[PDB]
Amino acid sequence: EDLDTDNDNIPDSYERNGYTIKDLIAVKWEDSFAEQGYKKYVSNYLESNTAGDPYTDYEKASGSFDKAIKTEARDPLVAAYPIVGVGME
Amino acid sequence: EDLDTDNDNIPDSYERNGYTIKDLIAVKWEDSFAEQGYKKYVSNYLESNTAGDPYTDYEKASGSFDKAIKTEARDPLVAAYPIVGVGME
Ligand SMILES: [Ca+2]
Ligand SMILES: [Ca+2]
Ligand SMILES: [Ca+2]
Ligand SMILES: [Ca+2]
Repeated sequence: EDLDTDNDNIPDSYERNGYTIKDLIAVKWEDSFAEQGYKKYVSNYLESNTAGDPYTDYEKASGSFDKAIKTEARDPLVAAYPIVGVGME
Repeated sequence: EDLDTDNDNIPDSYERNGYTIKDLIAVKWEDSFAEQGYKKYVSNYLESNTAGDPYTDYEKASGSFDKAIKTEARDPLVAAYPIVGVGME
């Protein structure tokens, strides 16, 4: 309902069932939201960083991190992580 | 009961007899919990770090540390301790 355990801005049941971010707040997910371009997010309600990256579930879902991070890292289940490598010429 | 001497988050009489961590809260151990995959933990109620590693009994038991640590270092009786060596080729 409104209980928060991992102490982010997303309640327990919202993460357990499904939520989306609009106007910088978390709301329950409804299937009619998809055709507006919204996305369905599920996270871990006992952890503040589900993926393990420095950014928390709220920051990732609401896109409050560095704006250069790819949009496919916004869902909490995908980690924001670089794969930098070196090649010789 | 509810006394806490070493000032971790685990009560005095729980560490003496046995406890398990669920929902980030220490509870008494019942033998019916074993088939669910839970484990029985016993610690030292006069020390905040039974093994001597940097992580306390509560952090070790609840798995609230670096997620790269092996799961066999979660009971508060096995030290989280690396063994690093060098070999020449
Ligand atoms: Ca939460
Ligand atoms: Ca979470
Ligand atoms: Ca204690
Ligand atoms: Ca202790």
